[PDB]
Amino acid sequence: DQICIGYHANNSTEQVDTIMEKNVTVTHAQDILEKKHNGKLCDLDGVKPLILRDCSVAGWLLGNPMCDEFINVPEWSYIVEKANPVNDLCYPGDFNDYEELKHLLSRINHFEKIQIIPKSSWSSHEASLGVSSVCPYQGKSSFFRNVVWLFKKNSTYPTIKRSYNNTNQEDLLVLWGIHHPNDAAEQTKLYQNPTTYISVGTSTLNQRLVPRIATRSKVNGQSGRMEFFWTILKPNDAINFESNGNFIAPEYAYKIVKKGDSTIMKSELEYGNCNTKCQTPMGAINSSMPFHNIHPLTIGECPKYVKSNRLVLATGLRNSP
Amino acid sequence: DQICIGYHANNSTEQVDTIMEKNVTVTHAQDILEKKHNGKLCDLDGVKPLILRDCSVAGWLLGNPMCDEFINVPEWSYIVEKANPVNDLCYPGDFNDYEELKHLLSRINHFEKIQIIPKSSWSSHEASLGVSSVCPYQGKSSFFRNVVWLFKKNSTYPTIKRSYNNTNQEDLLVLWGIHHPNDAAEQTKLYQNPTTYISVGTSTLNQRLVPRIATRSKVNGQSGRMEFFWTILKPNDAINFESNGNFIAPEYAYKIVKKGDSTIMKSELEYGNCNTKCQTPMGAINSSMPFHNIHPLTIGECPKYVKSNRLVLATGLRNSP
Amino acid sequence: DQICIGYHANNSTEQVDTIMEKNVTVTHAQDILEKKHNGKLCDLDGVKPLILRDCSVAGWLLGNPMCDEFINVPEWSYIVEKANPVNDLCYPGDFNDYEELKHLLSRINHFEKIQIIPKSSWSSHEASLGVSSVCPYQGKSSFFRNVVWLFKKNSTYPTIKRSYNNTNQEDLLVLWGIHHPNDAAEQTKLYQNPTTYISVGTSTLNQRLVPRIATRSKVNGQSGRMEFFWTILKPNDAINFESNGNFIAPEYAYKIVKKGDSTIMKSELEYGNCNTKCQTPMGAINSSMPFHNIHPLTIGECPKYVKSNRLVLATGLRNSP
Amino acid sequence: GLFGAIAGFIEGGWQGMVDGWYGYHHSNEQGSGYAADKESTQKAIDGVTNKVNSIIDKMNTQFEAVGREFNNLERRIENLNKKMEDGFLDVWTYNAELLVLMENERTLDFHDSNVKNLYDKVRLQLRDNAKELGNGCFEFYHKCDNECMESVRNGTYD
Amino acid sequence: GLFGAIAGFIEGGWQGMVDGWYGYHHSNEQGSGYAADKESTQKAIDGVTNKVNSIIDKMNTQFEAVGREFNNLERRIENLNKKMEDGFLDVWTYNAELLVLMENERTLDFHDSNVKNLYDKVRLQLRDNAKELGNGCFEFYHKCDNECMESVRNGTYD
Amino acid sequence: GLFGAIAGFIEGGWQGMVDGWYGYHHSNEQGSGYAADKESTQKAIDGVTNKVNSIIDKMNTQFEAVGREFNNLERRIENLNKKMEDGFLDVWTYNAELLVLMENERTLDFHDSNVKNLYDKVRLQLRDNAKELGNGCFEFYHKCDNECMESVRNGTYD
Ligand SMILES: *[C@@H]1O[C@H](CO)[C@@H](O)[C@H](O)[C@H]1NC(C)=O
Ligand SMILES: *[C@@H]1O[C@H](CO)[C@@H](O)[C@H](O)[C@H]1NC(C)=O
Ligand SMILES: *[C@@H]1O[C@H](CO)[C@@H](O)[C@H](O)[C@H]1NC(C)=O
Repeated sequence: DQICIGYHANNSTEQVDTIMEKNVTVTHAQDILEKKHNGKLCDLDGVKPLILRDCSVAGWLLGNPMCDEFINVPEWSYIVEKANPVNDLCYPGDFNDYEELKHLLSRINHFEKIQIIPKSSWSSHEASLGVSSVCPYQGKSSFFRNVVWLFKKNSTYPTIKRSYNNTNQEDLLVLWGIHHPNDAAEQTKLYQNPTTYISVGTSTLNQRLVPRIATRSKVNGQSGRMEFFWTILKPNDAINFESNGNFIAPEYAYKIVKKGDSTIMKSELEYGNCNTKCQTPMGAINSSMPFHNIHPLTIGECPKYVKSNRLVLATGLRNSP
Repeated sequence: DQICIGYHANNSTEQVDTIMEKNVTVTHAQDILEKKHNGKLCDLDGVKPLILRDCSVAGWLLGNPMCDEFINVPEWSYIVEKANPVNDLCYPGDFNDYEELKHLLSRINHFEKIQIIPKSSWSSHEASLGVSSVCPYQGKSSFFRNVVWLFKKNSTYPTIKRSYNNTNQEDLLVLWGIHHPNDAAEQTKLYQNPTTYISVGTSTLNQRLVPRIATRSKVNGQSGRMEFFWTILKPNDAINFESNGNFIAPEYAYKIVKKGDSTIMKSELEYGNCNTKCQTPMGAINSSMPFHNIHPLTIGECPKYVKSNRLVLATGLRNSP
Repeated sequence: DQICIGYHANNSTEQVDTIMEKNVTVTHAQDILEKKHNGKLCDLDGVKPLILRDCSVAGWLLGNPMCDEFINVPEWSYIVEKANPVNDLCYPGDFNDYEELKHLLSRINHFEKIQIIPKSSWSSHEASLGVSSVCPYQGKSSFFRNVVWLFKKNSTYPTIKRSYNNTNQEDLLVLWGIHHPNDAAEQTKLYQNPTTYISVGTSTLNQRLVPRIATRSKVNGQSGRMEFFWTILKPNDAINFESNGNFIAPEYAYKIVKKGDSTIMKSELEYGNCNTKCQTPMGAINSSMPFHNIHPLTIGECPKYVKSNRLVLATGLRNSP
Repeated sequence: GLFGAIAGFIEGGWQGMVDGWYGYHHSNEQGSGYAADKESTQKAIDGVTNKVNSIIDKMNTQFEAVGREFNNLERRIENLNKKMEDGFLDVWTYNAELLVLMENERTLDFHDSNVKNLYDKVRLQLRDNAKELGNGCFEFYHKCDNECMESVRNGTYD
Repeated sequence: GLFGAIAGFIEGGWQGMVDGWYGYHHSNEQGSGYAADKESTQKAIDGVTNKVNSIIDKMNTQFEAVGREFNNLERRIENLNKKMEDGFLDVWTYNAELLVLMENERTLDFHDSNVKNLYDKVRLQLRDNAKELGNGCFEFYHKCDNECMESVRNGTYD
Repeated sequence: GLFGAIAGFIEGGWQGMVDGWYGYHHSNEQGSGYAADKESTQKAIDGVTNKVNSIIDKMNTQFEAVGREFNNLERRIENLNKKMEDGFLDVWTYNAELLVLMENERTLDFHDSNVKNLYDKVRLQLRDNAKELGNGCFEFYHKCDNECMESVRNGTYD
């Protein structure tokens, strides 16, 4: 008559690592690392992302004629932009403090576009002629839709004194521009006046832009450059414009109605007609695991990213062969 | 006859956590996290902090007329500033590289103010008239105390060629300014000359400031703006000023006699008439614990900050019920 | 008759630390921290570093006449520069975005210097007279070797319109400069024209430099200042220069043929005629240990830096006395 | 195994004991079989479950990467930003991998300990009345019948 | 307990032993009482004291937050600075909390081990001459008198 | 020692056993000497070797400092860069030093455990046939001769 003490064995083939021993076979284990994603871009918690496609953030905000898909966009969860969007800055130039603006966009979920200065309001200057073959729309020469490229009228460009006050209760993103011609004759042709300036002011901003006339490489068939600036106009503050030429003027601005939780992710993927609670630039995660190894940049209710290929905890004991 | 092996139990109710078990009652434990502070701002190792109160660093350095409390301050341990000081920049404007200056202040414990250019030394320009209703002192119009707002004399503003050499053995903080008027008539009224500049130079600095005339929102009843600049004048170097208008000139500068260990903390608290060896923006710590959870920013002989609510080590054994 | 169980003791004096006990003597241990270096600067994997000696990066790129040792340098593994090189910027001034350039150098192993604009090509301006007593070479007045200090010819300085296109398949580093005189008479003497500019443009750059005339401290006997700029000219892009004075023009530029793994280390040490697989600014490491405590900044196949004085693992058991 | 029971003096586990982690095999004239020790098994289930939860939650406050962009002349701070984000990810990967390694070793030892203590509980009761075979088993001196077998597992014997 | 003594085969501790952490209860015709084992108690005091000190000092080189300010157009580096300061604080909080958790488990086990080794020291001497009850106690076969009791604690018996 | 064998009930090690980490001393009419237990010694060599390798490689993905320069008006980001590089170095120094401390404690315990299990293997076989002296030794009741001594080490006795 015998009584024996013993322990459970099973048909398990699950393995765990320890400091002293690798690949120990255990009766039970719990994998805690999520390795699968769905490879799509999805709605986040019901809310569709803003998928720019071929447009850049600059191309979207300024109103590149090829970016009409985004004339008025709904509330978004996150924004997706390609590494190298073709539709950006159709008339070549620079976008001043662009990355600081992009940063500010990561804390915004909704814009509402409002007209601050009507195209039909310019009396001493021409407003329908500021178009370019660099910015085509349907085969014809066009231009950024949210700003106005103003020219001289009847051989004169009187000094512009303009003013907007933010009636709205929301912060307002205001964009404007300056044209840097390639020669003195172009300056004459376009604006009449040889030496120009643009002065912009709010309660915080103290700005004067002077055009730079220089000869440069043709980008999209243009030797001119456009340089774009922005500011956030607080509530009940006013923005004062004064210019005598080279002025790319605001027609539209954006009211900010911002959820405040968002990101611009870089991805070549298109919309995947799916819903998820956790999105990466490579695909969405639906997991109950505490960790994942898909990609560092996620948004939503997400597992902790680690760089491991494998994370498995022992729960049971050393399985016997 | 029996002999037994056993272990100590007591009336202890102290609890410790382990990975496998929470709230294990132990006979003895050592709490290692300090959770208490005194809620006051105190002297550090005998040495009173500089409590700016309603003044900002800019308001203090420039000599805002409402900041007379700080005309000459003793050696300090740390500096305390409110989130939104009312007394800053009374005549509206900007303070160039302000945050870099604030950073440099964190490595300074004492300033000595010296006159570099006497108010009584301006011969071809008026010096007693540069005052403003924006900067009141005792109901009357006044101005920043360390700089001089110079006007034309007898309908003339001759070119200023000035020079200071640092005799002192200490680095010298020198502040100056420029006035940006709101219109051409104000430029005429104040300085006579229509187009102006200020050139500043040392062995390292190569500067020329051009005033920006623009129409802007009234801040404190002013549409003009002041823009302030600073530099550190090394020993035996000289600072050359040349201007024909819009010049806010240095009357005083600060000799640096710097302990080098300090910080600017943000707090709404007032002076607490206490002494301590460890100060946080919320209150002082007097503890023998290695860790604390009061606030990340401390100065002095201080425990290590952790974000824990509880850190208790077992010393004794599992107490029996 | 007895049988006993026991364990190994030896004459070992090696000690290990544990949480509960320090200096436990063990029969065997493995030291895992490398504490020795050779104190020299060595070739890395056969490849000699660029040891600037008394020259700075700026002094080397611009062609300071005292830096002829580096007129044409071979491929390098790393670069070594002194804390305070004497031979830098012989004619005093600033080097625009110098640290961003230095950063870009850390990802470069080879330059090839090519002539972009010949000294013998200036027709309406003098090219052999731009020399200075600040930049001596062999007792005589000289100047930066890679750029050309152009003066007026026969009392005239016609507008310069120049252009270079990058035929090469490699990115090209292009340097140019501007002279800031100390007075109007010097401006007259040197360039004839009272008000000047330099405009530089590629497909990305939109630049106009205006000289700043001001009185300043003599550095190396000069009150003038030189200000140097750079850009990377992409393949098949062109660089357009337009100036009417104060122009320090490129004679030479550098083709980039970049390994991409390198660093600028700061050291006072000279070349040590040695070879190594791991280099620090204090000396080279030849070790099989996983950790070292020599210096944070290393290059090559290197152990992990830790700030420990001692890292010793127990392998054997507690040695008996 | 630090405690010498699992794959030590008890050579291997039992496919026939599906009932729990640790238990008994008895053999006598009436027959033979397995019975799990529910108490130590449950003590083991709780310990391991809390461990997992503890592991999961201590790692719940971790570094989150935040998309951040820089222009062509901000290479230094871009690189700063790259080396910072990677630094923390490396720190946390290491923490995760090490905790798992260390705690896997502790879990295997924990089971080994539970088996040894269960062995000792049975040994301390049987005393003289059984030959300890040295394989996890006790051969009885006197006949033991199913109720006698309950008695040992019960903790009340003699 | 990994070692099976504390709240294992010895069901609970002694309120009556105020003298030290581990010791003995004796009972005979002359009476009964407690005596602490000063040597293993002191070995335990030293181990635990060094541990605390080790814990305290390994954490003495930690991250210190440094006030740092940024203007309205330096949001990216401000945020960089925020995520960096928080990153380290999280790393060190985790380190602190985990060390304490792991080392608390080791301290409880350490005590358990000291009790078991003390039990074994007494068992190895008594041998045949005492019935091992299975509760921490040894019932003597032969009468043992206070000097006989010293003898066991003394380590010199028979 | 948590397991009570090394510098516990076995007072000290053997200078005379050069052959391996753990083994036996025998003494009889034919003579006396040492014999290492190659199996548990090798099990110990493998465990310790893997440990070192594990320690080495978990630390192979560490923070590398990268030279980075700043002008006179970039003090804030320079300081940021300084406090970041130092932060990680401190984190990794701490990780390195702590792992070594914790794993040194585990290695000493591991050896202690191997000695105790080897002791128990011999005890479980000798049974009644030997007086357990309480010092690591078993005095035989009956004469044991060199082949009888092989038998114990062999694991096949009686
Ligand atoms: C902006 O317009 C509002 C609406 O009248 C006004 O109350 C506010 O004072 C204005 N702010 C200015 C003029 O700066
Ligand atoms: C500054 O003044 C001192 C005092 O004479 C003089 O030695 C030094 O050379 C001066 N530095 C200049 C003129 O830059
Ligand atoms: C640069 O020169 C090459 C060589 O002819 C030419 O193909 C290219 O178009 C030029 N780029 C310009 C003119 O910007």
